[PDB]
Amino acid sequence: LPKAVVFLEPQWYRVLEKDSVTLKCQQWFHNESLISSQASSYFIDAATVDDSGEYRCQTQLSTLSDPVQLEVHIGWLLLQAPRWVFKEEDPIHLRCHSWKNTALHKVTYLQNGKGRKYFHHNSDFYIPKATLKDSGSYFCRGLVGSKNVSSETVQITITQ
Amino acid sequence: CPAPELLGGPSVFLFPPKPKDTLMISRTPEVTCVVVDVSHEDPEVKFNWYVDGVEVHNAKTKPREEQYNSTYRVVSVLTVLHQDWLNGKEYKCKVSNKALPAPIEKTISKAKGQPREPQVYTLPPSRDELTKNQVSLTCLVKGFYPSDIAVEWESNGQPENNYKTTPPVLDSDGSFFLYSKLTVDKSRWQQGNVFSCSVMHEALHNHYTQKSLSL
Amino acid sequence: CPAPELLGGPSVFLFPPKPKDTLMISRTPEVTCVVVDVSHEDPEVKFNWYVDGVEVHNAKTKPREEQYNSTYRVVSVLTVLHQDWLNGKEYKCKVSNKALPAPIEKTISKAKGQPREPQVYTLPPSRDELTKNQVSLTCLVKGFYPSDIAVEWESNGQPENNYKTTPPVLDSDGSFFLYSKLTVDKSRWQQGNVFSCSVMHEALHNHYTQKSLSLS
Ligand SMILES: *[C@@H]1O[C@H](CO)[C@@H](O[C@@H]2O[C@H](CO)[C@@H](O[C@@H]3O[C@H](CO[C@H]4O[C@H](CO)[C@@H](O)[C@H](O)[C@@H]4O[C@@H]4O[C@H](CO)[C@@H](O[C@@H]5O[C@H](CO)[C@H](O)[C@H](O)[C@H]5O)[C@H](O)[C@H]4NC(C)=O)[C@@H](O)[C@H](O[C@H]4O[C@H](CO)[C@@H](O)[C@H](O)[C@@H]4O[C@@H]4O[C@H](CO)[C@@H](O)[C@H](O)[C@H]4NC(C)=O)[C@@H]3O)[C@H](O)[C@H]2NC(C)=O)[C@H](O)[C@H]1NC(C)=O
Ligand SMILES: *[C@@H]1O[C@H](CO)[C@@H](O[C@@H]2O[C@H](CO)[C@@H](O[C@@H]3O[C@H](CO[C@H]4O[C@H](CO)[C@@H](O)[C@H](O)[C@@H]4O[C@@H]4O[C@H](CO)[C@@H](O[C@@H]5O[C@H](CO)[C@H](O)[C@H](O)[C@H]5O)[C@H](O)[C@H]4NC(C)=O)[C@@H](O)[C@H](O[C@H]4O[C@H](CO)[C@@H](O)[C@H](O)[C@@H]4O[C@@H]4O[C@H](CO)[C@@H](O)[C@H](O)[C@H]4NC(C)=O)[C@@H]3O)[C@H](O)[C@H]2NC(C)=O)[C@H](O)[C@H]1NC(C)=O
Ligand SMILES: *[C@@H]1O[C@H](CO[C@@H]2O[C@@H](C)[C@@H](O)[C@@H](O)[C@@H]2O)[C@@H](O[C@@H]2O[C@H](CO)[C@@H](O[C@@H]3O[C@H](CO[C@H]4O[C@H](CO)[C@@H](O)[C@H](O)[C@@H]4O[C@@H]4O[C@H](CO)[C@@H](O)[C@H](O)[C@H]4NC(C)=O)[C@@H](O)[C@H](O[C@H]4O[C@H](CO)[C@@H](O)[C@H](O)[C@@H]4O[C@@H]4O[C@H](CO)[C@@H](O)[C@H](O)[C@H]4NC(C)=O)[C@@H]3O)[C@H](O)[C@H]2NC(C)=O)[C@H](O)[C@H]1NC(C)=O
Ligand SMILES: *[C@@H]1O[C@H](CO)[C@@H](O[C@@H]2O[C@H](CO)[C@@H](O[C@@H]3O[C@H](CO)[C@@H](O)[C@H](O)[C@@H]3O)[C@H](O)[C@H]2NC(C)=O)[C@H](O)[C@H]1NC(C)=O
Repeated sequence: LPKAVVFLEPQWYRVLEKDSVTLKCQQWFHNESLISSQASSYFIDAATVDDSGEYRCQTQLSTLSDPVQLEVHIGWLLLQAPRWVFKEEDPIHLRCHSWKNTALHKVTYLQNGKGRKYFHHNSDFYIPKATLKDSGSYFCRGLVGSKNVSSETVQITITQ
Repeated sequence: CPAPELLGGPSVFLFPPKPKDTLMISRTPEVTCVVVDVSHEDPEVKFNWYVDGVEVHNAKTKPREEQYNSTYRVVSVLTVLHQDWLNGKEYKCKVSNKALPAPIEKTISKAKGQPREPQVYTLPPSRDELTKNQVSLTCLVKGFYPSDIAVEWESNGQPENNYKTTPPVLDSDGSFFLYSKLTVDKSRWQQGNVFSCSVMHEALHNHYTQKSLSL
Repeated sequence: CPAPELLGGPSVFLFPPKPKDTLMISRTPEVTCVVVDVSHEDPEVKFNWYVDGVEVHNAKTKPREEQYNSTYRVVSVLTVLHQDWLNGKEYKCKVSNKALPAPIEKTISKAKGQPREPQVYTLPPSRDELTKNQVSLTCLVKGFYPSDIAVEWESNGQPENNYKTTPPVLDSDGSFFLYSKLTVDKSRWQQGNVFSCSVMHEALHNHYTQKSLSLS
């Protein structure tokens, strides 16, 4: 009966190369294999694209966990969210994550090609109350030094 | 060298008056202070204006305008006295906003250096061009400084509808030249219409001269 | 100078060949990939070059140059074939450096759109200028496309170098024009010497035309 579930610290499943991740098991299977350590939590110090893919876990007292996909991306900026589909009135938490947490300023989160929120210094964009109007393709952008950089887009969909 | 950059807040751009505005008394020259990347959280912007260091008032500050990218843009326009600008007085725009560690100051003023009077010469079309439906009338303006200038083509008291002027180019003696090309139907040329190249510059009498050109 | 922060890592600028170089076969046209804001700590730049997506290996690698602001400027120069450039092939410079999350790719090719032949018109000095000790010989070049062009002056088989030429100016029909101004001693003009404006452009026959001007 007692199954297993994996949990990421921080929660972002889309990460950037060089990001630290911590996977929580509630033995480890990377793309269905093993690992150098069957400790409690698997720790990735500095992600690379090979760290991407599928993770399951399992303990002496608990069965094989569900599949948990980790995407490791390459780029200056990555728009992170806990997921990409939301119910009306759901809270939407977006983070414009910069490579190596390099200082990012004059940050804009865009929806469907239009600036939606602007910040002088990098901040997350938190929508407390999702509505149908929140559907569309998002990306963020900003200045690292004098260099103007943008993330790839992500599609957010809102369901009733 | 000492350029650790201001990073993360509103930015200021300070624009000069148009040359023709500074030169003709029937026009009103303005210096323009533009502030961009004003956030909605701290949208209040204060303008201070200094002429040679003497705070002035009577600047006209427009209401903030929301941009497509969801920032605010705010503009302040200071009317300038023709002779003030030409005498090389300095105009300083100071910008205060809560998101700025320190207010931002920008200065502008006319380019410096000994003013030099343009020579103006009109050149008819080359004979080889007389073969086309349209012909080129050329106005050469050279020897001028500073590079600020206005050039127009006219006929019978009205502006001509089809001319382009090159940017000023630095000659070897430190002065500038340019050419202005007026294009007219061949018929107009050969019927002996009179066309005029008009030039306005700091260093001309009445800030104005014109030269004519006709078959 | 104390080194700048360079939070963004290096930046790349990719430059086309000189117009003349692409036009005269005896000349060597080059594309130039320039990388600036290269830091002292991560100063190595790796260049890959592609022509229409196919890698080529003949690039020349220049020694890095210290800038006043305590960065390096680092350059790779690729010689191109005259006809490839003129035929619109795309040149891609890919730049790799440790301060960057991924390579920077820049591409360059000739401006697109129907080429148009320049008309070249020489104009003698104004009667009014003839009171000066030096006079202006004018070469008007109009109706060309693309804007890539070279203009020089000659007399009696010898180069005349005392000239200035304006940048190309976009005209109202979508073509470009420019003026070149050769300044000569009046006595040389009065003697009856023939001066020539030489124009090189892809849409001219043999990439070359010449118009002459003298006392009449
Ligand atoms: C959100 O959206 C915002 C708006 O869309 C966007 O705002 C833009 O931000 C840009 C910077 O991030 C800013 O870029 C600057 O632009 C300067 C030129 O601006 C003129 O030209 C533009 C197009 O060519 C126009 O779009 C501009 O509106 C502006 O146009 C001029 O406007 C003035 C005043 O309105 C007007 O003069 C007045 O006209 C009236 C008649 O109407 C009267 O005659 C008045 O008397 C007269 O005063 C002009 O006619 C008009 N000119 C036109 C249209 O041609 C440009 O100069 C800046 O470049 C310098 O600074 C940057 C630093 O960012 C350097 O990288 C660059 O190399 C330049 O550096 C300077 O170089 C100088 C010369 O060598 C040197 O002297 C300086 O030392 C040096 N350093 C400086 C100056 O710091 C720069 O590109 C742009 O203007 C903003 N757009 C608008 C519409 O305001 C914002 O960024 C967005 N935010 C986000 C987060 O995305
Ligand atoms: C530390 O110090 C560093 C050194 O000073 C400094 O580096 C400078 O950084 C600047 C950016 O920060 C950079 O600025 C760019 O300049 C571009 C043009 O540069 C040419 O002209 C300059 C003077 O005007 C020269 O100083 C440059 O060297 C360069 O000169 C050209 O060099 C080439 C190659 O050598 C040469 O061609 C080759 O010649 C050889 C023979 O010598 C052979 O014949 C070969 O066959 C041939 O290939 C040229 O002849 C030579 N030209 C001249 C005149 O000498 C300029 O284009 C850039 O502007 C674009 O990008 C900016 C964004 O930054 C935009 O704001 C701007 O609007 C332009 O945008 C472009 O617009 C185009 C038109 O529509 C469009 O098509 C493009 O898509 C668009 N591009 C983009 C990206 O949007 C820019 O201003 C400067 O070059 C650097 N200096 C040097 C020496 O490298 C560094 O920044 C300092 N760092 C700090 C932190 O302080
Ligand atoms: C960081 O970089 C990004 C990207 O920068 C850019 O890309 C790089 C590679 C470089 O090439 C840069 O040079 C280039 O800018 C920066 O973001 C860019 O910022 C600029 C400046 O703000 C924007 O240009 C302006 O766009 C606005 C908005 O127009 C949109 O909305 C219209 C509908 O209302 C629509 O019709 C437009 O098409 C456009 O929407 C989209 O535009 C993109 C273009 O990329 C297009 O592909 C899409 O199809 C289209 N659709 C959608 C859904 O988005 C526009 O208003 C501005 O025009 C003004 O200025 C013009 C010249 O300056 C002028 O001719 C115009 O008239 C107009 O000015 C006013 O016009 C009105 C009437 O129209 C008139 O009444 C006023 O008098 C007049 N006022 C003045 C003062 O002139 C201008 O075109 C870029 O769009 C934007 N790019 C992107 C991809 O977002 C970013 O800002 C940088 N910095 C930071 C910190 O992020
Ligand atoms: C676990 O499985 C995942 C997903 O199948 C693997 O991710 C993949 O990793 C490969 C190799 O690193 C990536 O290949 C890349 O392809 C591009 C071509 O577009 C190539 O140019 C690069 O050089 C690179 O090889 C691939 O993109 C990536 N796929 C995804 C969806 O992320 C992962 O490698 C596996 N992990 C282990 C330890 O085997």
